[PDB]
Amino acid sequence: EVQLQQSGAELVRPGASVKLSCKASGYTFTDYEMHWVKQTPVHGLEWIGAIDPETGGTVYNQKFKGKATLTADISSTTAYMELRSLTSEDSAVYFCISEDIDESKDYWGQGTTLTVSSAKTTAPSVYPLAPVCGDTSGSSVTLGCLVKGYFPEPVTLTWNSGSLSSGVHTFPAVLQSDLYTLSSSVTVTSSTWPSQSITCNVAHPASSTKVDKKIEPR
Amino acid sequence: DIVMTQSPSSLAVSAGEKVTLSCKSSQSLFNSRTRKNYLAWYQQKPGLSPTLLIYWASTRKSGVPDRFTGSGSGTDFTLTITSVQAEDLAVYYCKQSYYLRTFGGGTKLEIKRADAAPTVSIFPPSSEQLTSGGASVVCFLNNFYPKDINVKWKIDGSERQNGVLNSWTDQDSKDSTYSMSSTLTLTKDEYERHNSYTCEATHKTSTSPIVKSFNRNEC
Amino acid sequence: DLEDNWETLNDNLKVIEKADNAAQVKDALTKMRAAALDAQKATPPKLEDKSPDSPEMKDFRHGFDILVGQIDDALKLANEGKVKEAQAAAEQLKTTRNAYIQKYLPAPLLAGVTATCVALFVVGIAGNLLTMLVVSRFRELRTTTNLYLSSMAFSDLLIFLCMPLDLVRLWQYRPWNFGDLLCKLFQFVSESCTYAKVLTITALSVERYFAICFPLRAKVVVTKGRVKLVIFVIWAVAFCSAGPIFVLVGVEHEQGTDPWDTNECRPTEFAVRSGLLTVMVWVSSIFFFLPVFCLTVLYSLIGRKLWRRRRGDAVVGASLRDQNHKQTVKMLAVVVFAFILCWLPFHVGRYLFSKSFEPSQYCNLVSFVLFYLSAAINPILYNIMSKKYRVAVFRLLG
Ligand SMILES: Cc1nc2ccc(Oc3ccc(Br)cc3F)nc2c(=O)n1C[C@H]1CCCN(C(C)C)C1
Repeated sequence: EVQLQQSGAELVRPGASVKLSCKASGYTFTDYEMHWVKQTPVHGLEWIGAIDPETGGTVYNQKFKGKATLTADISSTTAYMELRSLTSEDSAVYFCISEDIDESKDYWGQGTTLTVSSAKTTAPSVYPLAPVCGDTSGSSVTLGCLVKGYFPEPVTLTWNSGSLSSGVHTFPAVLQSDLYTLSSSVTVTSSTWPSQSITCNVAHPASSTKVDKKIEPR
Repeated sequence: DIVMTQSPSSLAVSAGEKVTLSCKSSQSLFNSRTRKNYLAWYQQKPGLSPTLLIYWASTRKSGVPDRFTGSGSGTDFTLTITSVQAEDLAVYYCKQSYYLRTFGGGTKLEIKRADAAPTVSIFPPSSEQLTSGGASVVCFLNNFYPKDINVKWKIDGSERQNGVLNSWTDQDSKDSTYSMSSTLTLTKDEYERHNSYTCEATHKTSTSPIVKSFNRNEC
Repeated sequence: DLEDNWETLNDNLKVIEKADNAAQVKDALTKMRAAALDAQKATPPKLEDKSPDSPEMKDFRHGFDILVGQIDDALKLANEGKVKEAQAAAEQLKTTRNAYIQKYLPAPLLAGVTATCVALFVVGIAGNLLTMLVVSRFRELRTTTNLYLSSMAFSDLLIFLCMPLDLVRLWQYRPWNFGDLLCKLFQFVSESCTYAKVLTITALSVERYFAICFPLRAKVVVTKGRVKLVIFVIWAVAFCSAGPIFVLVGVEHEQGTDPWDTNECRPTEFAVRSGLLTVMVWVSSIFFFLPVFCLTVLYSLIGRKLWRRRRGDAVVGASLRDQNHKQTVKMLAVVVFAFILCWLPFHVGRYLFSKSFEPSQYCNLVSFVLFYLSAAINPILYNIMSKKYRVAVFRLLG
């Protein structure tokens, strides 16, 4: 099995540099090329460059020439990309792609989220959303979780540690005053809540935060 | 540098219906030496990485269902889905490999389903948020179709539009519906000075709007 | 003297055949009688060891009795005046004479193999000398590989210098009157140059493998100096491992036979009762087959790294090192293949000779030819493969 593990999310100050990684496993590291793709909502998928791990020769796009620097290590089978002179335009989702010799096959990583801003990290404020005590008479019930005032993206939210997935809607966070606001809703049968406990689990890696908030009646 | 441009940008279709996507390149992608048009089609589902479907612009990768069929030559290519299924909800890109590399703008595929009335729920501010000094009434609108919907807030009957944060979602893979979050954020005092709060939803599945209200002096 | 009397007889019979007057036939017949009896008194070289009363001598003299009798009859017929009859008696005289002349006094394949070995001798000497001189008088060709190939060129040179005695022994195998020291010497030198060739090819291939796979070679493969040390040690091991030849081969003859007729240059009896023959055959057998394995694996790895499969969509270049490495590795690959292919029947035949020494033609001949065909073919392959070599040769000559 071929698997690529990239680095975690980055919050880099504007003007500084960063170096992302891409750990390749499951094939001969020197046989397959290593490419890098930058994904932005405005420009879409942009091809940064590529590198041959056996010879070390690289090739860049004319736009990302000088901005990015692709390297590779064979003893650790890991590729790297150094981004210098970072600005807000560099905040994006970066992928590494190992291109198999068979042109039908290629392998993508999970992606690295690069956020570049002078705003410092902010842990989220998790607020439980419970029904009004008069709307528990329908065929089902719905609870909520408000992840307000955090920075930067992302946060990973779950319900009952992921054991409650279907009937769950987590919404894209909206940025206001340099603070993200997010929310989630979970629908279960009328017999489930509140006899069985329901908790939303919010994780913010940039601040090393994990708050678990129970949903209890009013 | 080779530039790629796809068409259309957005496309809706029913289940089982045919779909034709187009990918135009600013330069020919035919290598006369290898006699292959280096043009690939990728399917990126939301939250996932792009996966390869068609390489050499006409050859289907092993494992891809035979309904995906790419064709074209030179500067004009197409990806044809003969029987679109709900699992095909994704954005389809096209990557050229004649020169270094270049992706297209992408094509978002949306499937059509039966009209569904939104399930509306309203939630008063929690206690700890009022302890911090703020207030947020959270109104969820779940599992409706189509995407067109409007939301109005009514405090004591008076409409409220400033101080509202909305968040739409993409189409679900399970039932092909949509969802929307609408949070009205007020101060603690202004929250504790009015009485009734109303989340009103206007959707084409019902002539009368679907309302959900609550009072502070109850429960 | 027998030769003088015989030339006298042929001369006077020549006169009789071209004599018109009967007097000329009379004189020539008289002198033929005199030289015939004088020749009969003389002892032939083939019957000097036998006693005078031996039967062979009595036959040799009996033929002379018949001869002089015919001379008497012809002399009578000439005294009569019948020239034709005396000339006919001289004709039958010539018949009996010729009969007792011839009585008491592989080849095309040999010409072919010998001529071919001469061709490979000329093209070999000239080719390898041109190789060493090309490496000598040009800066851009004094690389390490060219040094190893120059030592190999000298090894081919010395092998061809050992060819003559090997060919003389190839056809003239019944007598070996050249001596014992030569019989040991030329085979010792030939075997030594064999070992130097194989060890030099192997060392060269090892250096290419380390040079391509381990670019830390800059420290390891230092300069020409390392190559000169490896050449020195290679030739020393070649001379020491081929030393026992001086005990292995020798000149021997049967018991009770004339040594000048039964001397041969072959493994000695002591070299057989003690397995020095089989030991040496296994020594050179390792010296060839083991480096054949090493060359196969090493060039397999070099070809695996240089000629690696690449996705057609590859965007990065070729590094400009694998191009030159592909050139010299192509050349060296063809050279090694020709080496193994040429010297394989040689070692096979030597193995069969060793195994047969404890209880065909074109096989031994084709091994004899191929053995030198390698030494001659290496410079030709240099001329075909390497463009720099061709340019250097044409720059030296024209
Ligand atoms: C024709 C021939 N005659 C031989 C007579 C004796 C003999 O004894 C040996 C000596 C050393 C070793 Br160790 C093993 C032995 F049996 N070997 C040969 C013999 O090999 N050949 C083959 C020729 C082929 C052309 C090159 N030539 C070079 C190599 C002398 C050999």
